[PDB]
Amino acid sequence: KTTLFCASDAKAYEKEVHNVWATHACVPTDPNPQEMVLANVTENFNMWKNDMVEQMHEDIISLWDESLKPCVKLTGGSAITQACPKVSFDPIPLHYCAPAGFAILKCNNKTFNGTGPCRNVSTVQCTHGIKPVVSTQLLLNGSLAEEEIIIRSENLTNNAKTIIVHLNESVNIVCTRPNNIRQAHCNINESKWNNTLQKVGEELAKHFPSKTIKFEPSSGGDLEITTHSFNCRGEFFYCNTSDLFNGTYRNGTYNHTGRSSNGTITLQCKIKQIINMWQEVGRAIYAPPIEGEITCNSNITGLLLLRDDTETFRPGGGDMRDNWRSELYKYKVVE
Amino acid sequence: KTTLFCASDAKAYEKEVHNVWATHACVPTDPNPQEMVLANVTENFNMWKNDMVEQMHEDIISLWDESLKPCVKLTGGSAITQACPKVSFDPIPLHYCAPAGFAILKCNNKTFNGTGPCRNVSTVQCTHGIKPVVSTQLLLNGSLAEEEIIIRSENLTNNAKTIIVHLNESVNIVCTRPNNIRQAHCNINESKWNNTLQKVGEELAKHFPSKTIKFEPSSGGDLEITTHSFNCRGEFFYCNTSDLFNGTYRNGTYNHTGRSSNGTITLQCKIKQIINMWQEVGRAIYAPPIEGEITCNSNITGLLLLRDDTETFRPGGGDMRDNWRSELYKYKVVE
Amino acid sequence: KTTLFCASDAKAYEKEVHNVWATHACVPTDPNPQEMVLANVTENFNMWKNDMVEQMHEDIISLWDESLKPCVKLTGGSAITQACPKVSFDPIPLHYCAPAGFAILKCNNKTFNGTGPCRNVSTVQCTHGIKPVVSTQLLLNGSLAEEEIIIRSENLTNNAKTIIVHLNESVNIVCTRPNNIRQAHCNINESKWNNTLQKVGEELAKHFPSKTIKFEPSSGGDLEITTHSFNCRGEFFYCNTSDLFNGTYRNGTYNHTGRSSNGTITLQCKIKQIINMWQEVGRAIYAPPIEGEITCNSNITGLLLLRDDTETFRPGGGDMRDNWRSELYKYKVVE
Amino acid sequence: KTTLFCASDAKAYEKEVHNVWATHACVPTDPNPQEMVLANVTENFNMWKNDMVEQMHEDIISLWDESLKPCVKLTGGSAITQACPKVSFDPIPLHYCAPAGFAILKCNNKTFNGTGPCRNVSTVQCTHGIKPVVSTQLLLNGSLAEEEIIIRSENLTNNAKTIIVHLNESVNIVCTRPNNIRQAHCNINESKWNNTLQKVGEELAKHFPSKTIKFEPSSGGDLEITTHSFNCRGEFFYCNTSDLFNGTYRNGTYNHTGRSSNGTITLQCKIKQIINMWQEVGRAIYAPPIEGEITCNSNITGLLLLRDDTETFRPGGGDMRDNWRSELYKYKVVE
Ligand SMILES: CNCc1ccc2c(c1)[C@@H](CC[C@H](O)CO)[C@H](CNC(=N)N)[C@H]2NC(=O)C(=O)Nc1ccc(Cl)c(F)c1
Ligand SMILES: CNCc1ccc2c(c1)[C@@H](CC[C@H](O)CO)[C@H](CNC(=N)N)[C@H]2NC(=O)C(=O)Nc1ccc(Cl)c(F)c1
Ligand SMILES: CNCc1ccc2c(c1)[C@@H](CC[C@H](O)CO)[C@H](CNC(=N)N)[C@H]2NC(=O)C(=O)Nc1ccc(Cl)c(F)c1
Ligand SMILES: CNCc1ccc2c(c1)[C@@H](CC[C@H](O)CO)[C@H](CNC(=N)N)[C@H]2NC(=O)C(=O)Nc1ccc(Cl)c(F)c1
Ligand SMILES: *[C@@H]1O[C@H](CO)[C@@H](O)[C@H](O)[C@H]1NC(C)=O
Ligand SMILES: *[C@@H]1O[C@H](CO)[C@@H](O)[C@H](O)[C@H]1NC(C)=O
Ligand SMILES: *[C@@H]1O[C@H](CO)[C@@H](O)[C@H](O)[C@H]1NC(C)=O
Ligand SMILES: *[C@@H]1O[C@H](CO)[C@@H](O)[C@H](O)[C@H]1NC(C)=O
Ligand SMILES: *[C@@H]1O[C@H](CO)[C@@H](O)[C@H](O)[C@H]1NC(C)=O
Ligand SMILES: *[C@@H]1O[C@H](CO)[C@@H](O)[C@H](O)[C@H]1NC(C)=O
Ligand SMILES: *[C@@H]1O[C@H](CO)[C@@H](O)[C@H](O)[C@H]1NC(C)=O
Ligand SMILES: *[C@@H]1O[C@H](CO)[C@@H](O)[C@H](O)[C@H]1NC(C)=O
Ligand SMILES: *[C@@H]1O[C@H](CO)[C@@H](O)[C@H](O)[C@H]1NC(C)=O
Ligand SMILES: *[C@@H]1O[C@H](CO)[C@@H](O)[C@H](O)[C@H]1NC(C)=O
Ligand SMILES: *[C@@H]1O[C@H](CO)[C@@H](O)[C@H](O)[C@H]1NC(C)=O
Ligand SMILES: *[C@@H]1O[C@H](CO)[C@@H](O)[C@H](O)[C@H]1NC(C)=O
Ligand SMILES: *[C@@H]1O[C@H](CO)[C@@H](O)[C@H](O)[C@H]1NC(C)=O
Ligand SMILES: *[C@@H]1O[C@H](CO)[C@@H](O)[C@H](O)[C@H]1NC(C)=O
Ligand SMILES: *[C@@H]1O[C@H](CO)[C@@H](O)[C@H](O)[C@H]1NC(C)=O
Ligand SMILES: *[C@@H]1O[C@H](CO)[C@@H](O)[C@H](O)[C@H]1NC(C)=O
Ligand SMILES: *[C@@H]1O[C@H](CO)[C@@H](O)[C@H](O)[C@H]1NC(C)=O
Ligand SMILES: *[C@@H]1O[C@H](CO)[C@@H](O)[C@H](O)[C@H]1NC(C)=O
Ligand SMILES: *[C@@H]1O[C@H](CO)[C@@H](O)[C@H](O)[C@H]1NC(C)=O
Ligand SMILES: *[C@@H]1O[C@H](CO)[C@@H](O)[C@H](O)[C@H]1NC(C)=O
Repeated sequence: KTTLFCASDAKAYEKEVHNVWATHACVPTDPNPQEMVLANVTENFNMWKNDMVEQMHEDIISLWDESLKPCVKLTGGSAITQACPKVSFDPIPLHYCAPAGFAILKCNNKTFNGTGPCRNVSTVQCTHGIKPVVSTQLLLNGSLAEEEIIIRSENLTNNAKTIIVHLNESVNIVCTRPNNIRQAHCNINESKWNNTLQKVGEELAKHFPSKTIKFEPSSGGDLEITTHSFNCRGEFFYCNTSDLFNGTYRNGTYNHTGRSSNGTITLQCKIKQIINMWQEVGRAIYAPPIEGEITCNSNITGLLLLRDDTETFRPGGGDMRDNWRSELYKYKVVE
Repeated sequence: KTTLFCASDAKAYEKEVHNVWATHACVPTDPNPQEMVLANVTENFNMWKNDMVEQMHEDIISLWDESLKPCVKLTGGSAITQACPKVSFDPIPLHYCAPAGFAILKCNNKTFNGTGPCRNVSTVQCTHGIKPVVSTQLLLNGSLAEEEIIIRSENLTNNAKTIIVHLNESVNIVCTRPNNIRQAHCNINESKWNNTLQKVGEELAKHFPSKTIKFEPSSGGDLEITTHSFNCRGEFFYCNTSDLFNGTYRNGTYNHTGRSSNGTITLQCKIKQIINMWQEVGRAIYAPPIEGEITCNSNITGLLLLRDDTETFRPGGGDMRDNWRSELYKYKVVE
Repeated sequence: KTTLFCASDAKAYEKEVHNVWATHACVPTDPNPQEMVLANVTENFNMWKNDMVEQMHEDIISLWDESLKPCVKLTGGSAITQACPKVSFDPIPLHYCAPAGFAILKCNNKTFNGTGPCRNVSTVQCTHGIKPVVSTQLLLNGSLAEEEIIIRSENLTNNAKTIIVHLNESVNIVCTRPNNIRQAHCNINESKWNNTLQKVGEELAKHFPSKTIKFEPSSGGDLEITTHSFNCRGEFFYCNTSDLFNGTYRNGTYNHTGRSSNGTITLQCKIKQIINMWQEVGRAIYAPPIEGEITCNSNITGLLLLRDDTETFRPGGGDMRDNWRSELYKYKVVE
Repeated sequence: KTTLFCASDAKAYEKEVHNVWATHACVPTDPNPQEMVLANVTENFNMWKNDMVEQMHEDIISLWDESLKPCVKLTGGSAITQACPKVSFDPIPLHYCAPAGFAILKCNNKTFNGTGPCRNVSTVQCTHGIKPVVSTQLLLNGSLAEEEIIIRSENLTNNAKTIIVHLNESVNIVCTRPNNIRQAHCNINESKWNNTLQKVGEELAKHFPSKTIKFEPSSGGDLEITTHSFNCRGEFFYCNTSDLFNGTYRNGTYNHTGRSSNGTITLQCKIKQIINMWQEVGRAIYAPPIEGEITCNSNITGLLLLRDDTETFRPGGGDMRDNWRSELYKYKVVE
């Protein structure tokens, strides 16, 4: 254990809130990246017991509390008011770094599921650039897997633990509230979603080799988890995924049961002002949306699922630590 | 430097907030105190750089935070609203104690002014019972000097430094909002205040030997310090002292120039709901006062003064550290 | 996170080194403990991330450095020598206690594994009496589980994580060197060992589907961990467990295949002077053993195991922090 | 509050013990000296409450414990023996450095007494090169004030607080045991000492504006502080200063009353093997001196004085943190 520090390519002249946070919170990044390969050493990792995740989680909570200040923050019977201006919000990469006396070991196995022994490992000073993208159900703007799709989970047997599906080919998603000021929509290409959900069904079938693999929507919870919720240019998008997690993989082949038009799935979305926070147990009230075309052009790079004759997988999330684990699985800080 | 702990006679059954906080934060007072005298040993004390004061200060800050919750708390544009019930509020004595391996040296030189060598020292484990009374200008319900009045200051030649006047006999002040509901008043017996300012002028004259001494009201600043402000029964009293600090000591003889009637000085008071906090920079808003007759009967045991041919002294205070120093002056925690 | 203090009933007249250390380092035990029970609760515990264990670890390191002074201590090629008298050495219980305002919550579910939620928790200010017994492989003189033998592990699937087996009924082990001066031996009743190993195999079989469950001696490494090593009356015993951790649990029955005679397993032991320290990475050299009959009559109360068709368990140990966790599986410092 | 790191031009091939400690304890100094000057800015410093002093203190304690091992070390009833080889001993400069996310502000006021506000401040990453020279009474081989001679004290009215006299012109002292094997002597040119003490009396008279300034020898105590004690090439010199601190500054002129011969003051020295340690309380016993001619040619750069019709000043010291303060007064560590 230690206390890592962050490095970023943030610019002090920029008024984007990730930049403004990182300029006072993190140190300039290193153009001199030294990495030492060692093929004979083998080390053990547990991405689900990684304290880098806790440190980044606290850092990102700080980022949001200093950047996305709500008009009202309701917590523990208390109500906190403050100025809630519209801001320029677009996440930037953050590197996490070990101080003197410590190193970060990085697993070089491209098929590593994030748990157990990795026997090609290198030593580095900082992780790669990580954008702190808060979202659920879908992981956006992450890093793709270099080889095959990877299924990660602390206990695939345990239906309560979140499953992280690490994709190897990105799936583009475009969400837009165009120029009702709270109604929006996302567009996704049905063909790419079809083939990536087919190969995800294959990878999931290998861990469930008399079991049909079904994809169905979230059954219940707060709207933040029953929809694809995320933040776009400052506004809180809640996008219905009934037509996205909706299909069946049986006998090696995927059939999509959700609904398209001219080859595209469109999710209906609402820009909400009352938010159930992820940083703590409480609610946050923001100002109505800004004017004009609000669009985010993101890459789906991962999935957050929960498992329930056959096995059924629904979208999940909510604990943004899982978001940070999707990217910090390779890393472990050693002395 | 060590972490001290508190000890009190707080009762588990008492709804009064000091008792409630002490049942959870302090231990019961040792009914078998031990004190060992060292009459040949001489040790150096400095009441103005005493870590015991910082410790008691933080203890009382959290006492007030857990007990006297305001309806609104405003810190530079940010407003926290909570439940603000009326509570029962009567300060109880607190003893401060060193853990194992540490002791508390107590200077028993009844002449001691707070700084320098003390030659009659002793060793205890805990201080005497100290009521944490939050006040300006007047020190209430403290413990009196044994022989003559003591004048304490970090640096008498520095007019910015607060002077603490430690009285050897107490002046009774009775303060009441009787049964506009925010109007109250305070009665002081003018002959006792006469004699007290007489001999305080004597003792200050010794330190400024012509220089006719002059007592005058506070020059300016926030209402909390320009008045005798205190808390009685939970309500915040602000009482004008322009008739109380109003005199001239000249040619060894005292001269009170404030208005009086039937031998008693009466201070006009307001119960205010908007407060400038002492714990931190900010404002605190409380509920309208409770119904009925609100009375506190206190012993003025000390004065807080500021010095501006002739020397003029005006009531001061504000930094509650000085309130604690008025009682922690004769102690020092040694390993 | 806080600084706890120890309590003991050490007596100042005792020449025994645990007493000598505790009288100077701990406070007399308080004789009316109020276990404030509660019953709508669950709080999460993690015996494998517990600051209590580290503070106890540091205090025991200090005790051993002040009490069991080696003739030589070699640390990083640096050799410091000092007086190495033979001392009276018999561990005494130490209660650990939270200071003023902080509490120790305690889980009373007597099937509680050590990590996860707990449901019948009380509150005290001090733990029970814990004797700091330093040993490997077998835990001695601990507290027994009341109901059933419990298996504790940071992660039962990571073979590299130490497994603690909290036993139920103590197995008496008697270790002696009689009146070669460094040759000793220890007797264990083989029937009770067979019984206990059957129960341990039963519960490890419910934790591991149902492969045959073999017990084998320690792989390799320093003698301190390859043997049951402990300290008795100051002398360092290294006892061979090859005829002890040696059986096969198959068919729901346990078959012991270590050598016995007349119904007793006897381990062969050497008393050593050169010791690989547990407090630090270094070596200590002690004096030749004392004259006379050196024997300890101890209760095996727990086991320290390591896992590698079938699963094999071997005696582990080495990190005395796990010895502390076995009696602080816990409790918890709370405010 | 942070943990600094050192930086030295030490050589990994020099057997000199400061070099050998600094190659395994320090990083290389960098020709990266980016000084940042900020005149608008102005900050508060207190050279007497500066954690850099304590961090350098512990570092130098570590160096001495690893470099000048005594044959015998007596502390608290315990006696520790180790090899005590004669080593090559010559202190080298050490830079102290704030890690990433921290900076070191340095006050560029050349008249700064070390306490209060400084209007010209600059930020760098590391202090200037500071030789950790352990001595009493006279500060050796340090940095010189750039304009006037500076008087430093956390309280000049408290006679117990050490006074540091920062000289602007260095006074040469040559100490030698030539080729009784423990008899040595120091030569100091009497006229430069005459001028140095006259201007020191001038500054002290400014701060004591009557008060004939009188330099007298140290009253009493351990030999370490009643003499100018220091270490030269590994040997512990104790040199008598009764002919050094022995003069009177009256009506603006200084008269040296110390015994002089041929215009040079000669201090008699003993090389001692039993030393009262400065690191902790206890004694340390070293081997007899080496053979040959043992000489240090040093620059007196400051004084350590203590104040008793007049004011008397005697040489003092013995808390090597004051030695560190004489160089670490300019600096303060910031986030
Ligand atoms: C089986 N799953 C367990 C599960 C389920 C739901 C939730 C958690 C855990 C919490 C995580 C706690 C964290 O670990 C503490 O640090 C969190 C509690 N907080 C409440 N108010 N309920 C709650 N998640 C959120 O509400 C959340 O993600 N909202 C949100 C906002 C903005 C955006 Cl853009 C967004 F995409 C999402
Ligand atoms: C020359 N004098 C310096 C001086 C002057 C005024 C004041 C200080 C210092 C502060 C002390 C800071 C402390 O040291 C930090 O811990 C404090 C700042 N805080 C603000 N909001 N301005 C401010 N004092 C108060 O406002 C205060 O006493 N109010 C108060 C309330 C209730 C009761 Cl019953 C009462 F009797 C008093
Ligand atoms: C897979 N297991 C990991 C493993 C393995 C072996 C060992 C550790 C860890 C260390 C623990 C370090 C500690 O955590 C730091 O505080 C310790 C290192 N130290 C060295 N010299 N090698 C080393 N254990 C010991 O050597 C030890 O127990 N000896 C000992 C003496 C007297 C008695 Cl009576 C006794 F019963 C035992
Ligand atoms: C009014 N003055 C207070 C005063 C007075 C004398 C002394 C202190 C304080 C201690 C400082 C404690 C430190 O702060 C803890 O870290 C120290 C205690 N230690 C003992 N054994 N008495 C003791 N000083 C020394 O003995 C010392 O300097 N010897 C020494 C050796 C080698 C060399 Cl070359 C040298 F030039 C000097
Ligand atoms: C991940 O791989 C390890 C082996 O390296 C295995 O023990 C574990 O069960 C795997 N987990 C999943 C979810 O595949
Ligand atoms: C991604 O992984 C799948 C297997 O899950 C594989 O079939 C596909 O070819 C991969 N895509 C690549 C390597 O571009
Ligand atoms: C550690 O890895 C195991 C598998 O090796 C995994 O099941 C578990 O979720 C991980 N985290 C733990 C046990 O805290
Ligand atoms: C996962 O959970 C199952 C049952 O919930 C359990 O048998 C297994 O030991 C757990 N851990 C793993 C598979 O690492
Ligand atoms: C998603 O849409 C379907 C149909 O439009 C609806 O039945 C479902 O309740 C919606 N879910 C959410 C979370 O709005
Ligand atoms: C899949 O989508 C269709 C409409 O597109 C909907 O009727 C159906 O219920 C969905 N499947 C679910 C919710 O399991
Ligand atoms: C993903 O990245 C692109 C380009 O940086 C950006 O336009 C988009 O808004 C991002 N999506 C999210 C959710 O931040
Ligand atoms: C307090 O006593 C000390 C000790 O002599 C003295 O130096 C100081 O001036 C005194 N201060 C006051 C305010 O009396
Ligand atoms: C209080 O002190 C004054 C001197 O300041 C003295 O004249 C007076 O008699 C004292 N009163 C007592 C001791 O009651
Ligand atoms: C210094 O000591 C004097 C008397 O001992 C005291 O009045 C003063 O407050 C102390 N501190 C200073 C001058 O900063
Ligand atoms: C006290 O004040 C005087 C002038 O106001 C000043 O000379 C002195 O340095 C101050 N501090 C002390 C005496 O500690
Ligand atoms: C106190 O009252 C007088 C007259 O009654 C007034 O001049 C003065 O301003 C008042 N001071 C405060 C602080 O209210
Ligand atoms: C003293 O009190 C009178 C009222 O009785 C007032 O007029 C006078 O201004 C006061 N003295 C001051 C404020 O200095
Ligand atoms: C002082 O003490 C009396 C009696 O204990 C009490 O009535 C009064 O309210 C106290 N004053 C303050 C300011 O607490
Ligand atoms: C140092 O200068 C400050 C003014 O910045 C002054 O307050 C302090 O008394 C001075 N101290 C000494 C020892 O000269
Ligand atoms: C050193 O300072 C003294 C006064 O303290 C001054 O008279 C002398 O000229 C200075 N020497 C220099 C600046 O070289
Ligand atoms: C200083 O020393 C010289 C001899 O080197 C002597 O002649 C001179 O008078 C002395 N001056 C003073 C002021 O003591
Ligand atoms: C220094 O020398 C003088 C006379 O030479 C002597 O009286 C004094 O005691 C010596 N000081 C010490 C500390 O030995
Ligand atoms: C100064 O030196 C002379 C001769 O060395 C000595 O007699 C005198 O006592 C000294 N002054 C002191 C010790 O104050
Ligand atoms: C002072 O520096 C010189 C030159 O490096 C050196 O010879 C001498 O030993 C140093 N003095 C001390 C006391 O270390």
